[PDB]
Amino acid sequence: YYRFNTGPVGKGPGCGFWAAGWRVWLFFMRGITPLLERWLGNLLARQFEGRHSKGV
Amino acid sequence: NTQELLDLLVKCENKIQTRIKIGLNSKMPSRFPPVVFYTPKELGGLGMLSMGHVLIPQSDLRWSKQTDVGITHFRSGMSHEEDQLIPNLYRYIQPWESEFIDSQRVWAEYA
Amino acid sequence: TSVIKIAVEPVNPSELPKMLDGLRKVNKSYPSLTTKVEESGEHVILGTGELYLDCVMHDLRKMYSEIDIKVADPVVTFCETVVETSSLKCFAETPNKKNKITMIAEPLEKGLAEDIENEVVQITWNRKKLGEFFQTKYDWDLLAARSIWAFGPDATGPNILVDDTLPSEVDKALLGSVKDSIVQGFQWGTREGPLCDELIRNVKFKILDAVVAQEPLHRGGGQIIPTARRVVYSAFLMATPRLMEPYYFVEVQAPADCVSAVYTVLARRRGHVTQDAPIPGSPLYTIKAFIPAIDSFGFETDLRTHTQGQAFSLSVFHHWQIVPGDPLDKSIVIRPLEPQPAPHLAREFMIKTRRRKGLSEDVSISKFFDDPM
Amino acid sequence: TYQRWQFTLPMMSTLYRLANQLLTDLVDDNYFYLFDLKAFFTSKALNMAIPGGPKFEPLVRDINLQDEDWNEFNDINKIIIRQPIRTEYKIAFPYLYNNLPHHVHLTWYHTPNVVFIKTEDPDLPAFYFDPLINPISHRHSVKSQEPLPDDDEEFELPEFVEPFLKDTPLYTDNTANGIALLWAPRPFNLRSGRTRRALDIPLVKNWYREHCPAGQPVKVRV
Amino acid sequence: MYNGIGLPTPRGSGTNGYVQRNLSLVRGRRGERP
Amino acid sequence: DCLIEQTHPEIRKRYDQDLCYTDILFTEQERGVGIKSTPVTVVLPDTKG
RNA sequence: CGCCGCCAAGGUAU
RNA sequence: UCUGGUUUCUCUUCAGAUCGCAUAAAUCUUUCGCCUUUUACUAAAGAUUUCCGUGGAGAGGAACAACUCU
Ligand SMILES: O=P(O)(O)O[C@H]1[C@H](OP(=O)(O)O)[C@H](OP(=O)(O)O)[C@H](OP(=O)(O)O)[C@@H](OP(=O)(O)O)[C@H]1OP(=O)(O)O
Ligand SMILES: [Mg+2]
Repeated sequence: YYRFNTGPVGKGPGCGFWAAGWRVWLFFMRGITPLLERWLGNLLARQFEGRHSKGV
Repeated sequence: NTQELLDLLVKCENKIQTRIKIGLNSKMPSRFPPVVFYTPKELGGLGMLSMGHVLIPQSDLRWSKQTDVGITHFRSGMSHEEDQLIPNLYRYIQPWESEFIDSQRVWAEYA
Repeated sequence: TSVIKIAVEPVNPSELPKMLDGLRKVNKSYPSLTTKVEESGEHVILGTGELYLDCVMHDLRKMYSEIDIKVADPVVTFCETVVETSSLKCFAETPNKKNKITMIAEPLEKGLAEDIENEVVQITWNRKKLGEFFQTKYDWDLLAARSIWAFGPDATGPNILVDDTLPSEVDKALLGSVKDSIVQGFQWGTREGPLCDELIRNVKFKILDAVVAQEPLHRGGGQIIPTARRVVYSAFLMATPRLMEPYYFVEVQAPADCVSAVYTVLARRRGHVTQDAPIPGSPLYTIKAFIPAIDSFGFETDLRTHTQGQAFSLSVFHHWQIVPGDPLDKSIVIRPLEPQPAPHLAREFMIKTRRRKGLSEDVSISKFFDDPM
Repeated sequence: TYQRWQFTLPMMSTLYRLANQLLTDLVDDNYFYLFDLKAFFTSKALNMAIPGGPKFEPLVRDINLQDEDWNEFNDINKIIIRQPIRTEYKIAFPYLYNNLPHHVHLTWYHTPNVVFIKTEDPDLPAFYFDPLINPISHRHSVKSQEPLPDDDEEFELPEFVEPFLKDTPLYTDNTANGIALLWAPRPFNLRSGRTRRALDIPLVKNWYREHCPAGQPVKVRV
Repeated sequence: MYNGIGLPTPRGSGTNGYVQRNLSLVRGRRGERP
Repeated sequence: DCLIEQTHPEIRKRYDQDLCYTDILFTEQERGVGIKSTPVTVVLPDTKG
């Protein structure tokens, strides 16, 4: 945002260079997909075949 | 003179600041300002005495253990730098040697 | 000349021969290194450059002796000279109470000092040939040119001797001239420093008169070497001597866009810039300058730092120059920190080396140099 | 499946011209002095920082310990100080200015300093940003072999008396962009390579790893 | 760290850092800009 | 390195970083200045050969 | 040379 | 005159190369900093995986396979 404003350009919005935040929130889901995949698999196990009270 | 106690007061003052912040579950500088703290009970508030805004000193760490060097490289205290200038308590407390030199002449003139 | 000189110490004093063996292995692997040990116990290492000593300490720490090692702040080996001639004549004594050798000392010219430093004249020549060379070069007296003997440090350094200033015949019976005892005494007494345990250069010592014992086999013939030692540098230190610091000749290549930064970092560090040369080909061009070796600590690093990567510098040993100040200054107060831009920095520069392995201070001519009876 | 690509030099020169306003004019690794990865590793391990660089947490080697008599005999107000030893001297090389190193990396020194005179005009040997101190049109100070143009035509075969080429000059319209693309950055000095991904390719990569420009606030430099 | 000092743990204490320079010093030459 | 690649018909010639493997030590591959040489014995033919 | 940005179980019983 | 093959789709194990000119999270064992107990935590090291992709290799087809490298 401080490299749009160099020169006679303007202080207002228009900052539309979006790839950098896009890459890191792809890097988030890239590592979190197996994590909450396993978490939702455990959720489906706890919901559909019931819990184990005194098993493990 | 004691720099390690001036660091400890800055460490514990912001710690009780944070302890009051987590009682509101806010922990925010902008939502929960220090204007809430530094106001007297007669107008309302909590009422506390600043020693973090004293601009704690430093020295050359290579020669700090070696030799008294003097005074160089002031360090900021709290994270509040919008030029409000919250005063320190000690500038309104009469010192030791001023009290003794006043006390000697007060008892002399009293006798 | 390997001139930078750092003190080295192990963190644990127990495992000392392991770092001794590692330091000896470094000295085998690195030939221009010169290590020394002195009376104060700590080991000291003098080498050529900063990246050289960098790789030296790297291979010392992590290949040859894997123990933690403390170093000291860097300093250079500095030298001593005199700038004017003697204003007073010395006095001698020996435990036989026999001899009386009075002498003086006066400086030289720096070009022929560099010539004798660069092996131009050699002791294997004929007497009259090098006498005629010194005669036609330094317009000297004819009777005193050929009467010289063996030279100074390793017979190479400009610490020459002339015997025939005051007339040639006195005794000449058995010894009569500096042949074996006084010559070897100066060989064994020019490396161990007179004033602050640092060597001498650009000063010649001339005997005014002397006398030999009646029987050197019976009386003092081997008991006059510390006498000769004491009289030589007593006559040297009474002539108001000075210290000499080394300079590095520096060559810098730099573009024209960032050019003033090297001038600001030399003028802050007392640089005498000599040649600004625009070279053909590359737009980067050359700066040839002189800087003090004590201000050369991180020279190329800070130089590339201010010029944001564009410039580059190289340093090399230049010959000796005169420091701003005198060692014998008394009634002066020196701050421990806050280095001086003042012209009396040599007194600080010698008390901070006599606070080292050194000697004891108060070096006025009262106890060891003269006898005020 | 869009795996491997091979381009040509004018097509890539147009790409290099359209890829300005986010690409640096830096050619060599000399601007990155104390900005290298290994110098930053040294700054991470040595509990110090570059002004404009990162500030890490220290490691296992937090507290050093030397008793009073030993570091007394090592260090009093005794060393000949002229200028204070800065932290850039230690990040440059931490071996004689600093003691007890570990987890340390060792950086680069003096890449050969390319200058790269740019071109905005044709006739590629422009001879600009270049002085010349040689006295032209008259010089002789060394002896030379054959000072005698006497030999007649005997051995130069006229079928190949000529030089190697005269069918083309040493310059044309698309050779200045080629030698400008020779000293181009990493995605432009290839002519051929592999295909990356849309999250693989960094765009804000040569911006932040620089010096801090003056006239900027504190939040942009943190 | 400009020359020697700073703070290794800004997250431990209740400060942010930014050691200033002592403007009340007295010596001969200190400037580099003029 | 050029003359030893003339000598050796087994090469890993430089594509990404330089192949200065005559500077052998770890304190000279990272600085890139060279601290310790290592001489090489080779053969070279002339125009007779 | 410029830290820090907070959800929930803990209580209105089963 | 004979020799005669680039892409795309499916299994097949090996990977030691910035496997990827860049770089996510989790677990354990430790040091910390907020902390009341814990999950959410802070950020450094040590060592493991998971995960988004990639490298070369054995076959079966199809896509102009007959243009033609040889
Ligand atoms: O308030 P500042 O510290 O000066 O920074 C602000 C702020 O960005 P940050 O708070 O993230 O640093 C604004 O974003 P908001 O958080 O206020 O929503 C942003 O505007 P954008 O949302 O479009 O990015 C733009 O402020 P502005 O509205 O003026 O463009 C920006 O920098 P500046 O205030 O200096 O312009
Ligand atoms: Mg409970």
